[PDB]
Amino acid sequence: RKTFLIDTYKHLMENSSMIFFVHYNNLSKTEDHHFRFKIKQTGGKLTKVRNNLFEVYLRNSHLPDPCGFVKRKEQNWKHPLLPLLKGPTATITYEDTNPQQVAKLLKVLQSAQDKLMVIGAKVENEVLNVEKINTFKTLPTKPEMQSQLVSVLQMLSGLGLVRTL
Amino acid sequence: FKVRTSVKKFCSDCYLVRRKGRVYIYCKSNKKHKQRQG
Amino acid sequence: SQVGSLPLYISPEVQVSINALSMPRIIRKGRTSMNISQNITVKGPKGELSVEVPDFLHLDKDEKHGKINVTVQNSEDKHQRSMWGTVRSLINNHIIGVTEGHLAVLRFVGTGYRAQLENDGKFVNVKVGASIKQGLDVPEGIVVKTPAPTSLIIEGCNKQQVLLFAAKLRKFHPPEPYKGKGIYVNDETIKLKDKK
Amino acid sequence: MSQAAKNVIVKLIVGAGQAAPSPPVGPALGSKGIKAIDFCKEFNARSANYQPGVPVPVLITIKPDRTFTFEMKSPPTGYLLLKALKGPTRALGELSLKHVYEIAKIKKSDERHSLLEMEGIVKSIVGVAKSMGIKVVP
RNA sequence: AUUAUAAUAUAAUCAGUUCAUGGGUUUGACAAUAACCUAAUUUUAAUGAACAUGUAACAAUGCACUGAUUUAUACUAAAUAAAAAAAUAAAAUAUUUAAAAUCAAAUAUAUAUAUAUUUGUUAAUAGAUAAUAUACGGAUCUUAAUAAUAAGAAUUAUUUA
Repeated sequence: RKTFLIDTYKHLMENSSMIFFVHYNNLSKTEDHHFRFKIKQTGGKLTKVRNNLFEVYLRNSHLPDPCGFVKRKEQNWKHPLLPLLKGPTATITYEDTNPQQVAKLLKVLQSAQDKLMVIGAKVENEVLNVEKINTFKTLPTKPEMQSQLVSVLQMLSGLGLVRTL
Repeated sequence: FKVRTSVKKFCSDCYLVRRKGRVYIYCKSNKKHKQRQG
Repeated sequence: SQVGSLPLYISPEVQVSINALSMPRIIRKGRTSMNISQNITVKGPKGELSVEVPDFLHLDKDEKHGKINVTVQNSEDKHQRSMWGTVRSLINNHIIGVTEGHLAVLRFVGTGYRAQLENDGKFVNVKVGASIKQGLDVPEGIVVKTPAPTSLIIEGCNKQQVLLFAAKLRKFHPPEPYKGKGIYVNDETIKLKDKK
Repeated sequence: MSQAAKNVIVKLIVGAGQAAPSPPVGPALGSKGIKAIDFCKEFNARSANYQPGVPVPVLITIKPDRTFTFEMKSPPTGYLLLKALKGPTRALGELSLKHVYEIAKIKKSDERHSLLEMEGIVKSIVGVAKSMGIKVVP
């Protein structure tokens, strides 16, 4: 299918930081609302993610958005982990990786962590390993900045030039 | 400089250069790896 | 090719023009040739400076988004393709210089190793372990300043010229391995040997 | 500007435990830049029992300061099989898969190896048999 | 051939592992020796349940490539990418340097295309080196729009008049 819905999948793997991604099946509706609230804090909505076209979306990187014409079968397999999810996945329109943003999301996630199924770390801006995700959790990105898009970004104007005489 | 007919790059930090009609092998790490083709 | 294809961003204060030379010169290789006709200029706040360039190259100035592109008449021609990546990079460097300015910090390392502005900026005297006095005149465009005696700064609009000058300055005493000792241009490093 | 930096963790050749200053390991924490005395109060609360000061890999993790999170692991991986038994791997003493699984339960009983599945611990147990003079019976 | 339209750029270099042995010293690299295996969070005890297909364990994606170091640590570190009007063609790792084979072109026979014969597969530099004096026989020869009636090998390879 792909089309616009795979564009929402692209929204999950955009810029900025902090992502969600959890199995749609067995997802507490109260927790789901709280997850939506967590994305609403930065502005956004939960987006359902299904496989078959999700693997196609992951297959093509920085390429023209695929649509119904594009077929999962017509695309080559090779990478066997192309479908990261094992079924229906409900993920808020979150961004990349940020411990500060995920902290609140984790609190909601931890409450019903048994019910939902988290998505394993998938290489995004940097290589992400599901097996080594423990190390990635212990060593995440620097969350010193919280403004992200607003301010900082490119208007941070950091004139480091010479700092040692 | 080791001036010689054979001029192979030893380590990964070695790099081959073509100047003055001569193959030079300079190196960023080990200074012993400097060579010149004749 | 991959470099030359990258489009150059311009801020309204800076203007990248192009026009034919007064007396075009031709570089003659063994088989191939290269006729220098056009003359690109990069005028801006800090200064203005130019690049003499071949005929096959030409700009593509767009009004929208401040982008300009550079292309050659034949990318499959090897020499042209090689030139293309150079010229684009050169004009980017010029843009950077005119808007921001190029910089070259030299830190002196050693007992009594230091620089001094002798002729009111026009001659960088350098004292680096020599009975005879050492130094050289600053070129036109280059402005030198010394925050400390042991830490000199060279500044200019041309990235080529400033960094050449810095290299020349260093050449009086490059860093020794045994003691990290000499003249270090920008982020320069040296693997120190064991004393023994 | 602040980001996950680096500090230190004391263990060198895997150390022991039982809570004490430890010669010159405590001073080695001094080389790291932290003491090792009052930690033994909490460390004793984390180091004792029937085992005679078991050398559970001293996980002496250090924060960017004296304040530090000090821990350990399951009874010395190899020692588990060594204690149970007092070519295939290192042959010698052979540990039945049942006893291997029992040792896996002990390893998984410890919170550190609780995350490690008993099946995966059984595979790790074969590894200790491969290293120390032990054998794992299929 | 294989892997290709998915690399320099990019962090992290980890789960047996600290590989095992010996070993003052050795966790990468001390020499010897060995060389593949687990780990898939959101959550745990000293005298018993393969280990389950969970939509997937598996994945060498490293016996830290390799130094480093007293040995480790530090430390680079196989995992590997961003970036594709797609292949038709501009990736790597090699082997290769061939018309035998295969293929194309052609001859010859029966000839609505049957066999047989023949032809078709690398370049430059370095290596370079003595004694009256440079010595392709000498001059000298590699071409450039603008621009002459007008030059454009005078070298090598295969050929024409």
